[PDB]
Formats: sequence, C-alpha cells, structure tokens
Amino acid sequence: LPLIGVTACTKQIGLHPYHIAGDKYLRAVVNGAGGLPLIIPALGESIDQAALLDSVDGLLFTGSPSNVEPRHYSGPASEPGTLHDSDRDATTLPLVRAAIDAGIPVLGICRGFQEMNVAFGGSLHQKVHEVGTFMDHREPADQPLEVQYAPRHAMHVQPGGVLAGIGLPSEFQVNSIHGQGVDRLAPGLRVEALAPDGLVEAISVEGAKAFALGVQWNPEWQVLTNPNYLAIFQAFGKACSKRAGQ
Amino acid sequence: SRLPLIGVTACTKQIGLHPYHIAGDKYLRAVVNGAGGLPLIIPALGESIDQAALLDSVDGLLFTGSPSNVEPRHYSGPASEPGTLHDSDRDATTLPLVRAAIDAGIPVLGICRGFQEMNVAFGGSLHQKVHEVGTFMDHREPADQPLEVQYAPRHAMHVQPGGVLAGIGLPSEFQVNSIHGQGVDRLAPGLRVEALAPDGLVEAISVEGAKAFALGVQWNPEWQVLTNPNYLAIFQAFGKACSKRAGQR
Ligand SMILES: N[C@@H](CCC(=O)O)C(=O)O
Ligand SMILES: N[C@@H](CCC(=O)O)C(=O)O
Ligand SMILES: [Mg+2]
Ligand SMILES: [Mg+2]
Repeated sequence: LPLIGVTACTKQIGLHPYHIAGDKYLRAVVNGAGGLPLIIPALGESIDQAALLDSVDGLLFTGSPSNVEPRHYSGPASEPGTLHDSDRDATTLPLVRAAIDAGIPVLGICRGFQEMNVAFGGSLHQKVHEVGTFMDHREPADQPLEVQYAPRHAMHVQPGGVLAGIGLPSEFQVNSIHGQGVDRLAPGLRVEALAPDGLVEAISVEGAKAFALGVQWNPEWQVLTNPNYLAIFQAFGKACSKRAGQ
Repeated sequence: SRLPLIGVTACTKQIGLHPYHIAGDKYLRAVVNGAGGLPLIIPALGESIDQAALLDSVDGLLFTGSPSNVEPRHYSGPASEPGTLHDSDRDATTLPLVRAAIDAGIPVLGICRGFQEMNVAFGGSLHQKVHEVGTFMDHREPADQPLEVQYAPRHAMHVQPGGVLAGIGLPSEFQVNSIHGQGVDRLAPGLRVEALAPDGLVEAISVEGAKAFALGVQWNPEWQVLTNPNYLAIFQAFGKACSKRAGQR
C-alpha cells in the first residue's frame, strides 16, 4: 500500500492543543485510493519538510472549515469572525510547492484546492456568494451531512487535461460546500473544470512530473457511491502506487 | 542519515457533525525534539487498515496518553462506572497493533494510556481507580491547577535493576509526573517490571525477549521533554531504536 499523507488542521480541545483530520478523508484514501492514510501534523517549519516528502508516496490536502489567511495572496483583511488556521497555512503552502517540484502526487480538496491556487501565486474570493453573478456555493444550513454533501451543481470538464484523461464525462454533478473560491488563477495552472457560473473548480499543475490535481468540490464524500469521485481517487491512488513502487 | 518515521496513535473525537482522528501536539513535538523523528499520526481505523502494511511503513510507534480508558472487557474486568470515558475505535486499533509491532521488531514506546494498552494487550489487567484500591497514593493530577502544575513531577520512581531503564543508565530513583486514575493490577505474562512508584504500583514495563525496543511508562515523559533529562533519555533511546530500523530500509 502507498503511504498517503493527509493534512491535519489544528484545534484546541479542552486543555490541550491537537492536530486533527476528518474520518471521511481517511476512509476515502482507504476505499478510493487504495492507500494507507497517515496524518501529517501542522508543525510548519518544525519538521524537516524534505524528509517528510521523502517518506510519503502522495499527499491529500483536505478540506476544512477554516480559510487561508488573505495575507498569503495580498488580499483584503478577512471579516471579523472568519475562521483561520495559521499553523495549517504554515505547513501546507510550502509543502504544496515542494511536493510538486519533487514529484510527489498531490490531490487537493476544497480548502486544499484553494491552497494549491494560493501557493502558486493566485488569489481567492473570500465570499463567492457576495461577488455577484456567481452562484451561492455554500452548503445548506441546518441539514444532515447527507444533504449538505449531496450533488448540487453541474461541473464542466475542460478537454485535454487530467480529468478528461481519466475519462470523466464532459458534464457531471458535484457537491458544493464552500464560501471561498478562485479569483486570480495562479500562473502555471491548467483549468480542469468550470462550474456553470464560470467559477474555476478544478486545476492541474502544468508540466508537473507527477499527478497534481485540485478540485473545489468534496469527492471524498461517500466516494464508493459516486463513479466520478471514485475515478478521481483511483487515479490519485495509481500515481501514489507508482511512487511507492519507486 | 534517514530521519525515522514514527507513527503516533490517534484518538477519535466527534466535533460537530463530523468524526475526526486527533493527536496531542505535545506528543508530536516530543517525537521531533526528543526522539529526532518525523511524526505521522495513525488513524484509529481498526481493521479497515492492513495492519501489516502499517507496520512496514513505520520505523517505530508511540502509543500516546489520552483521557479515555481501555474498555475493561479486554482484560475481563468489571464494567466501568457510569460516565467513564472510553474510545472503542482506538482500542480496536492499538491492542492488536501492540502485539503485532513487538512480534515484528518495530520499536514501541507507550505513554500513560499507551502503557496501560501494552499491559492489557499482553494479557494483564488494570485497576480502574488506583486511588480507591487502598494501598496506592492518588496518582491523578491535582484538580484546580494549571497544566504546568498538573504535569510537574509529583512522585518518585524506583528503577528495578537489570532491564531497559537501568541499561539506559537512569538513576535508581527519579521524580516523575502522574496524571492517571488507572494503573496496572496484574502484570501481563512476558513483561519485565522496569520501575515502581513508592507505593508499589508498576509504572514501567518492557517486553521480555522482544527483538526491538519495547517500553511502556505510566508517567508522561513528553511533557517539556527537552528540559527534563530523565524524560529525554527515554525518547533518545526510543529514537535510536527507530533509527536502527530506518537504517534497514
Ligand atoms: N473554508 C473554505 C474551505 C471549505 C472547505 O474546505 O470545506 C471555504 O469556505 O471555501
Ligand atoms: N485515562 C487513563 C490514561 C490517562 C492518560 O493517558 O492521561 C487513566 O486515567 O489512567
Ligand atoms: Mg461549488
Ligand atoms: Mg503515577
């Protein structure tokens, strides 16, 4: 089994600080990518990043309720109350760039897709639903997970990239659990898919030595019941297996 | 030299509507600072994982402390009192993993709950309330105190000669912190007592005949490990064992 590192978030739980990761991301690595998920703590520069990269066969940058701090893309200060995770930002943004340069497969989901865009020099809309023209991409409030993570808008694959290459249909439906989204696309990123309002919702890293894909939706959700989500996780898993085989 | 990849056991926690796997920052920083390793957190996924693949992927394992308690059915103990904190998903991960790791020669360090896991995994039992048995001190942390006091040294620890701790050179007595309501009752077969609290409670064990480093301690040596040499020595010994395994990669 390939060793797939999964990014942690930080959280104070009672008296103590913790590093946490969502069960559903870990189960998707097992059930969809065929990998062994181990959680990468959000320790930033305290860890030798190069040693961390040498030790994993791929990286999953997970979603999170928190938001990339806008200073990393020279954005406007966030509204009071906005959730941030500075320790995660300090870990993931340098890790993305280093992983892609070293040829470690990368899959970014939701916040992790936003991280990929910011890490390569792009910017975000902090409230897509207040921009105008764009849909409200947030999940419905006061609903169970099954409703929040159900398919809610279409997704239009752009030919000639990773998603077309794995054989996804030209249009398929995706879930949508995000209040932020891509504003300026980072240089060197290929657009892989667009929402029907034109929002960029998937990207790949041009010229990357290994699999390097980010998606704005949440394909870890019940991955075995969605052939499109599963196809993405299986392609990521194959790339990780390639690395593990060395 | 290859930094050893040290797996650190997670606990489960429901946060809102989502289940999470969690691990304490102070354990992870002790792996970096004290053992010289790269910590990755092992989810509490039980049988959903190929345990053999997990063992092949790590150079050592740290079984962490936790507020939760091993479920007493695993040592045929009486049902726990109402409200006792348990983590059945962690138990389903760690008890088989301990045995398999030591059988395969993967270095193991167990701290507090993780030391209790080691004793239970090999067939031993626990006292669910050490402070109520009658012959032990109260080994829990003091109630209305901040962490720096709760995790400070609070009782002595007496090394039993001839084992891992004496081999590390630790003194015959040293002070340790104490943040635990449970403790060893019956030692498991195949375990060597390494140290006793002054009341006689077994607070450290090693596995007889293990191919590789296999140590559990009931105190919490991750706490401020860098400035406590008696704690640091344990993490340094663990880290050296993990590095030996990494060198066979
Ligand atoms: N907080 C970010 C990421 C969401 C997520 O990963 O679920 C947003 O609202 O877009
Ligand atoms: N809950 C267990 C373990 C404590 C801990 O690991 O901190 C006890 O009270 O003994
Ligand atoms: Mg959307
Ligand atoms: Mg004690």
